[PDB]
Amino acid sequence: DVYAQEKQDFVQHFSQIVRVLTEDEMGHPEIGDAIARLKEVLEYNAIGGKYNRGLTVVVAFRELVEPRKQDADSLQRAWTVGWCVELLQAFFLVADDIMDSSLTRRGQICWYQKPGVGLDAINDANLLEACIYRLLKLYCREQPYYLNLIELFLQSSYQTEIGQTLDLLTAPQGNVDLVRFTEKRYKSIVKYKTAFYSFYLPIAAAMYMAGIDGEKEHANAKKILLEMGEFFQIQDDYLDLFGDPSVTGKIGTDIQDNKCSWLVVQCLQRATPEQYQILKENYGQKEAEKVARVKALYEELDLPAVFLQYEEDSYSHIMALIEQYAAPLPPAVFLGLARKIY
Amino acid sequence: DVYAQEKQDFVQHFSQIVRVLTEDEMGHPEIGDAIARLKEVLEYNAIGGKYNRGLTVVVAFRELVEPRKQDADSLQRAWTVGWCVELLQAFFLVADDIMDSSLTRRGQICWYQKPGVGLDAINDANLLEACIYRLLKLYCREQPYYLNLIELFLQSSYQTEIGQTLDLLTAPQGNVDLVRFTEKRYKSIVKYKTAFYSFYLPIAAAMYMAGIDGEKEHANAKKILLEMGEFFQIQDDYLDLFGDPSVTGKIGTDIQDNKCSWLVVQCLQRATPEQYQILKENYGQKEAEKVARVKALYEELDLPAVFLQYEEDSYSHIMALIEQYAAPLPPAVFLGLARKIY
Ligand SMILES: CC(C)Oc1ccc(-c2ccnc(NC(P(=O)(O)O)P(=O)(O)O)c2)cc1
Ligand SMILES: CC(C)Oc1ccc(-c2ccnc(NC(P(=O)(O)O)P(=O)(O)O)c2)cc1
Ligand SMILES: [Cl-]
Ligand SMILES: [Cl-]
Ligand SMILES: [Mg+2]
Ligand SMILES: [Mg+2]
Ligand SMILES: [Mg+2]
Ligand SMILES: [Mg+2]
Ligand SMILES: [Mg+2]
Ligand SMILES: [Mg+2]
Repeated sequence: DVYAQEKQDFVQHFSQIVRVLTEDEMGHPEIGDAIARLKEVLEYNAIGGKYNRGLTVVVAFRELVEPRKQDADSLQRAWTVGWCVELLQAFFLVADDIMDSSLTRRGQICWYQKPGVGLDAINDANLLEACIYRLLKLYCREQPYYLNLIELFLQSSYQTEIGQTLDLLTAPQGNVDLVRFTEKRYKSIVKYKTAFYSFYLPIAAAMYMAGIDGEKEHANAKKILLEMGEFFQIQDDYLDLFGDPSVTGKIGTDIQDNKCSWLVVQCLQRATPEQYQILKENYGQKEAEKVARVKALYEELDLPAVFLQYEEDSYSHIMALIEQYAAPLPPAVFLGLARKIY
Repeated sequence: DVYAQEKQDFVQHFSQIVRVLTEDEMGHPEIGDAIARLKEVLEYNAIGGKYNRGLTVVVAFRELVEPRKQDADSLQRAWTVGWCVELLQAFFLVADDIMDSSLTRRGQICWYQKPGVGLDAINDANLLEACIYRLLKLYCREQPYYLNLIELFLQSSYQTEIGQTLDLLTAPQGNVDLVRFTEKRYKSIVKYKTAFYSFYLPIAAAMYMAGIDGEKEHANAKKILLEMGEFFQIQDDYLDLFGDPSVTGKIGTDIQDNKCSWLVVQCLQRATPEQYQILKENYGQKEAEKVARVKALYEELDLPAVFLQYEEDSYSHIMALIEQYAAPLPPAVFLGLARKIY
């Protein structure tokens, strides 16, 4: 497993990230207290996950750049850029958890639920985003791909926030939205909210960093990565409800939050008129007993087994796309990622 | 007044901003609903203010670029970049209003307080930020100053969020923080939270757009603009409490929110031990009668008249800095802005 190999090292480079981001304090002591808060926000919200998106940059980089070109500086930039993807994720999750009324994340209480944090987390989240661009400037400003990386991170963020917009609009609090929960809609939501930043961005970044700038090469990689991202979000939805919370580190809120989840979409395709009514009466509400009825409806329709089959067909489909579209990139770049997610 | 001249026109270019930002809908109909939400967010949160920061870009641009170089394209870019500063402001204010528990902004209920919006405004706010970078790409990507503008907007945002961090840390809910409310601290907060983005950014952008890229020229402009921004935030603080809300369009929350306001700092410098105790018992709390005691303490110490004097000395001080530092830029660039704020 190429990720488990590169990980310890990736994770160790976090203290240098924090050191470099908290050196502004030297030039300007007056911002001491803010930088201290920044460190606390980084330590709490950037550590504790699996680091798959960040590690994808490092792994891809190693596989795409001739080993003679992997000097100490180039490696450090690679890890820095991986850490940029992780900071983007931490930005996103801190704000998402507020918007989804979540309780826990990565096995600890959500940053916004900490006493004395609350809605100040809005600013915390945006500070994490700003750190991305400070890191890129600090480590990559003289590199021919600098502008490419900046634009990629900006554009990936815009797309993801369009995603999030679709997510929120399809899931209004207090309104039954079952009619809106279609396969077509679901696929759009997850393409935008998840697939661009979690799959396309880290591989593209490593591509740019290796001087692979071509529009056709990016687009082919993209065909594979967006389908992988679709599956990853579908797995995420399944795990919100059926996942083991000691493994996931997070309590589910999709049913309560009236979300267009893969589960509810599959439910809707399979439900009798009577079960449609159970869903209609119970979905999108805070009451634990109403959430449990929805779960029981999902179990009665064998949705876990529908997911298991979907995982199998999807895996095959993605492997097919790797056969079609990897070239001229090493198939290993996509395979090691698929292994990681399936 | 060069602003009142350029305004109608600036404001008219907003429908083209919205048109260009909602054309993504052509390529990708699946994001139709999101783009529609984006339009509603822009219409609600980018219109209704005075447009001073955006207009500063246009005004400065006209004054800094030889009129033979002001072709239709260059003007359109100038107005576009002004609109970028306005979108940055709208981002900031939408999220700030959530964090400060505000009620109204620009004479209407705060976007987050609208029924059916609530904390979804977090995403709305970030979408406004993303629009900045999409506009820059769309209009300025081929210009020699593109990277300069991107970095300036990113860096200005980081600095402002460091500011906001200091603001929030100095003002914890439920804790007396009087000891922390010093002149030294106040000056740092406002330099970072207000002065960079509201004063330095729009003039710098116009500078870059005119090919004025030099470090010394930017730094001189900066000496003038950050002192102007300090005064603007001090005026903002005074107006939170003493301003006429039919003019300001916003209800004050500084005392309730336990803020390190210029008012409270001036109070602290002038208070007897007994008045110190009144402030200590009444500051930073939601109760209307406790807020009214604080106001009455401010009036008893003649703080409105202290502000009026400060406005006079500050104006003189800024004019002194214009005599020192404008050159080789036209003094009019700084004067027309000062007129606008004082
Ligand atoms: C500006 C900020 C609000 O933008 C975003 C913040 C978060 C996200 C996002 C994207 C993909 N997954 C998540 N979180 C998951 P998770 O909460 O981890 O299950 P989801 O809530 O979609 O089920 C968040 C997208 C955009
Ligand atoms: C990421 C986002 C939270 O960052 C910021 C959002 C807003 C601000 C900011 C800066 C300057 N003035 C304001 N608003 C004023 P106003 O509410 O308009 O009186 P303040 O609340 O400081 O008295 C907001 C700074 C940063
Ligand atoms: Cl699990
Ligand atoms: Cl007034
Ligand atoms: Mg969530
Ligand atoms: Mg969510
Ligand atoms: Mg989820
Ligand atoms: Mg405010
Ligand atoms: Mg504020
Ligand atoms: Mg204010």
